[PDB]
This record gives sequence, structure tokens and C-alpha cells, in this order.
Amino acid sequence: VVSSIDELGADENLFEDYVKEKSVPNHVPRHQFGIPYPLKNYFALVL
Amino acid sequence: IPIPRPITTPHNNFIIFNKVHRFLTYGLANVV
Repeated sequence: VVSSIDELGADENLFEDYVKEKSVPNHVPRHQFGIPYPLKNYFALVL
Repeated sequence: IPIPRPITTPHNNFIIFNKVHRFLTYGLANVV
């Protein structure tokens, strides 16, 4: 991690790319085809 | 008073075959 973007105050678009599991058939429906995946949101603490 | 004459129609049968192949697939890209 060397840049972290504020995944916050973004609220139906944030977890909205994930939604692809649409128009672009070139995102093999994630599920259905039972395909692996990476998560794009990691936790952290701050001060 | 006895009966004499005997005959008949068909004659069926069976048989089988055994084979053992070796095949292979490959982790083909799950793409469009």
C-alpha cells in the first residue's frame, strides 16, 4: 500500500463496481461462472 | 393321440466392448 484513496463519502457507487457479478459482457459475470475475485477495500487504523 | 410337430421364430444375443483412454483438458481461460 503506498497510496490509499478515501473509499468513503463516495454511497451507491462505492460498492458499485462489485455490482458486476451488465452492459459490458467483458466482465465475465463474476458469479454464475463461478469466478475468483480480489477485494478492493482493505481496513486500516488511523491517527 | 399324441402331438408331434415342433418349430420356432427367433434367436437373439448380447456382447460388449471395453476401452480405456487417457485424456486431458487445460485450465482454459474463462473468457469472452
